[PDB]
Amino acid sequence: FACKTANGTAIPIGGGSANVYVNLAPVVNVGQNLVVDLSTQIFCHNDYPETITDYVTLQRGSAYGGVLSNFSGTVKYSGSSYPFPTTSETPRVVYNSRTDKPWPVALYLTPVSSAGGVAIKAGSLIAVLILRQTNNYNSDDFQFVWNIYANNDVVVPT
Ligand SMILES: OC[C@H]1O[C@H](CCCc2cccc3ccccc23)[C@@H](O)[C@@H](O)[C@@H]1O
Ligand code: NI
Repeated sequence: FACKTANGTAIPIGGGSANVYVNLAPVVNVGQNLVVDLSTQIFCHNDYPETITDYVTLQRGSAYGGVLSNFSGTVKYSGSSYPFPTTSETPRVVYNSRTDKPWPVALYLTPVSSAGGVAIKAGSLIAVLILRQTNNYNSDDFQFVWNIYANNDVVVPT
């Protein structure tokens, strides 16, 4: 089991870390959502689908910088929604193919009332998403750690 990003980088068999940049709407008001859909960026696959089933969870989701201070959020993982930052590990998604499949994670961030001005700085760390992978074969239990960086400024109009 391993993962990669679109025109980007890879995390190999056995886990590791990688940095991911995301495009963000440049202006968002109180009451509107920034949607950060990572499923167009992170893709994972099973390396032996004929004898092994891989199980993949969102173990944890954490907010940093401008998101942590100026936004409340939810996360959607494979059709279900959770608070963001997260309060527990999700149910699992099955990886049963050698073909790249998206990692179905999306952040929904809404500015808090105290947000105004540049609420997220370009190039700043906004979130960490941990992918935890296990299987039905052995005791492999691996973390794939995705550091999410803002590509651009996000302004909350006053
Ligand atoms: O995605 C399927 C699996 O692929 C890798 C390792 C499988 C390699 C392997 C090791 C020892 C005995 C094997 C016997 C048959 C097939 C693979 C074997 C690891 O990423 C596992 O965590 C993962 O569950
Ligand atoms: Ni592979």
